[PDB]
Amino acid sequence: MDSKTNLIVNYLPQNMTQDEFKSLFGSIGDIESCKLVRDKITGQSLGYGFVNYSDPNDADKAINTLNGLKLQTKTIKVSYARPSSASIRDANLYVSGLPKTMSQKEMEQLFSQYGRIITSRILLDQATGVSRGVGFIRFDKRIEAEEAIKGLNGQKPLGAAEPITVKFANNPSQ
RNA sequence: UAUUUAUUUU
Repeated sequence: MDSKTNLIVNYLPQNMTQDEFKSLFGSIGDIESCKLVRDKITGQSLGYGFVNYSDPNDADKAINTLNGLKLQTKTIKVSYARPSSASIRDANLYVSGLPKTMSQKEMEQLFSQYGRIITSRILLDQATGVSRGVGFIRFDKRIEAEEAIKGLNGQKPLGAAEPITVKFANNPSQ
C-alpha cells in the first residue's frame, strides 16, 4: 500500500496551467506523474496540485527546493498530502480582533483544543506586506471548525468595535 | 478590507 508519494503543491498561480506546472517541476527528477484538484461540477478551481514520484528520497529532496518558491505573484509549497483524514478539504477560518503581539501558538493551542488544526496563524506585517491584525485557523474537519466557530465567535453590535470575531472566510474585495 | 488568496485531487 502506498500514498506517501502524494506530494501536494499548494498555492498554485491561477494564471498558470497544468502543463506548465508539470513542465516546471520537470527539471527536478523522475516524475512518475502529477495531479491537480480540478472540479467537474462548477469548474471554479482552488489552487493546488500534486507530484507523484517513484521513491520518497527524490520526493523529499525536491521539497527542500520546492518548500518555498516565491514568484512575482505568489509562493509555491509542496507537502505530504495525507491519504485521507475522513472529509478534510478546506477548513480555513477567519479570526479578527487580535492585538499586534498575537502569538500564533496561542491561537494554535486555543483552536487545537477544539480540533487538531492543520495550520493556524495571524496576518500582520509592516515591511514585506501590510498591517492587518487578524488570525486564521486551517482545521482538518470543516464541521469541527464550524462547530468550533459556533462556540468561539462572539458578536459585533453597534455599541462596540470588534468583540472577538472568528468565522469562515467571507470575501476580501470580490 | 481577513492569511502566500483556496494543503487535501478524471
